[PDB]
Amino acid sequence: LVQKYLENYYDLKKDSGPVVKKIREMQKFLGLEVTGKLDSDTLEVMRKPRCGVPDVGHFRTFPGIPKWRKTHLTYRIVNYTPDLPKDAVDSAVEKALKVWEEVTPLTFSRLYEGEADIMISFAVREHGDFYPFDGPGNVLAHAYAPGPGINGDAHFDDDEQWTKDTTGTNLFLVAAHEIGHSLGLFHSANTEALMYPLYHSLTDLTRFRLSQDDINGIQSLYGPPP
Amino acid sequence: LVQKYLENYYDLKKDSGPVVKKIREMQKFLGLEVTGKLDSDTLEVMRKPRCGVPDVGHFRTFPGIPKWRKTHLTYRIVNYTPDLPKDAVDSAVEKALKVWEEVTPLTFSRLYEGEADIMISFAVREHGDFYPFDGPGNVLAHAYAPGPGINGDAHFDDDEQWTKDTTGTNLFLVAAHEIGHSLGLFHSANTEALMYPLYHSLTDLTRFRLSQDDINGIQSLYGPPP
Ligand SMILES: [Ca+2]
Ligand SMILES: [Ca+2]
Ligand SMILES: [Ca+2]
Ligand SMILES: [Ca+2]
Ligand SMILES: [Zn+2]
Ligand SMILES: [Zn+2]
Ligand SMILES: [Zn+2]
Ligand SMILES: [Zn+2]
Repeated sequence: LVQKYLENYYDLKKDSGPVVKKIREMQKFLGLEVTGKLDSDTLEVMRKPRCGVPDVGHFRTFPGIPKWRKTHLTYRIVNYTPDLPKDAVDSAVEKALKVWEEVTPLTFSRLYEGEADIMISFAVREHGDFYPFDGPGNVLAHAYAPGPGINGDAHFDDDEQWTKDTTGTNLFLVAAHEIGHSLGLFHSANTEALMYPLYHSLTDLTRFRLSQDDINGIQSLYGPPP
Repeated sequence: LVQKYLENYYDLKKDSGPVVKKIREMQKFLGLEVTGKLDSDTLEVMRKPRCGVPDVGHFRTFPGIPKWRKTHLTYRIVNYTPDLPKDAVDSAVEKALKVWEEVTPLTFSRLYEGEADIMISFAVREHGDFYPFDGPGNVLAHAYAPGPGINGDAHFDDDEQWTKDTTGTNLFLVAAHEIGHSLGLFHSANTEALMYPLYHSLTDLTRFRLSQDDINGIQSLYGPPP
C-alpha cells in the first residue's frame, strides 16, 4: 500500500532509507508530522479519497505545456454519469469553470461536437490512458496539463457516487480542482486550498471560494482579470 | 471492414456519398485506380499489413510538435520480443537509426535506464494507449510524432513473427519506418518510399536505401548533414 502510494504520488524509485525519505516528503507536503515512520495518522491519510495526479510534479507520459497560449478556451462534455440528471452535471461543470473565469482573463465556450480544448468524460478502470481508475474510493479523477490532444482533458472515475450535494462525492468540487490542472496548476501543500490533493467533504458549499493560494497560482500564469 | 479502415486511416466521419469520396482519397494515396468502388484490388490492399499511423495526418490524441528542438536525441529499448535474440533486436534498431543519422545532422545515444527521447517497446493488444494492437497481421506497429513523454515513442505489435531476414516481418524495415514518425515524418504516397504505409516484403535487404522522397522529407525539417 504505502509503497505504491509513494510510487504513484511521489515518484519513488520504481525499481529502508529511500522510503523513509519519501515518507517524510509526503508528510511535509500533506500537513502531517515529519517523522519518517508509518504512524496511525499516516496510514489513515493514505486511505482517503484523492486526486490521481502526483504531488511532486506532473504526469510524465503527457507533460504538456506550462500554460495555454490563448485565453479563449473551448470545452466539451463527452459523456455523462448516470448518477445525476444531465442538467445537474452541466451545471456542476459550468460553475467549476466559472470559478476560474472570475479570477483570470480566461473564457470558456461549450462545444457539443468536434475537438474542444478541454474534454470532460466519465470512465471506470482501464479507459485508454496509462492511468486506470481503481473502483470506488481512493483516486476520484485525474486531469492533464495544457496542450494539444489529450492534454487539458479531465477524467472522472464513474465508480464513485457523484452527487449535487455532499452525500457522496461532490462533482462540482472535484471538477473545479481538476480544471485547475487543465489550466496548468499543480497540487498545493495548503490544506485550505482547492488544489490540495485530498478531497475535502466540506459542510457548506455556499462558503466555498478559492483560497488566496489558488488565486496567486492561477494569476501567476495568466495574470489578473482586466 | 472498409468502414473502419477509412475511419482509422482517413479520418472518415466517426458518426454512400462521403464513403465513395474517402474510397477515392485512399485510392489516390495508395497508388490504386481512382474509381470509388470496392474493386477486387481495393479490398485486397485493405487486408495487407501496414503501419497503424493514419495516412491523412497524425494521431489526434498526441499531435506533438513538428520536429525535435535539438539534434542530439536519446533512445532506449524498454523490453524485447522473444522471437529474436537480444543482440539481433539491438542491431535491427541501431541500423534503423543509422539510416536517418546518415542524411541529417542528428545523433542517437542509447540509454539503458531513465527517460529517453525515443522509447521502443513491444506490446500486444491493449497496451495503455488509445490504439490497441490487433493480433497477427494488419497493424504492425505505430509511432508518435516528436515531443515530451509518450511522443516520439515507437510500439511494435508482438503478435507478429519478427525476423532478421524476410521470412516473417522484418524488424529493421518496420523500425526504420516507425523511427521516421518519431522524427516528424508523415506517410508518403510514393510506393518506393520507406514512409509508404504498407509493408514491402522486399527481396534484397542489401539493395535497401531511403528514396529521394524520404531524404527530401527528413532534410526539410532538420537540414542536410554538415
Ligand atoms: Ca485537450
Ligand atoms: Ca476511485
Ligand atoms: Ca518520448
Ligand atoms: Ca497486428
Ligand atoms: Zn489534483
Ligand atoms: Zn484517464
Ligand atoms: Zn507509418
Ligand atoms: Zn501503442
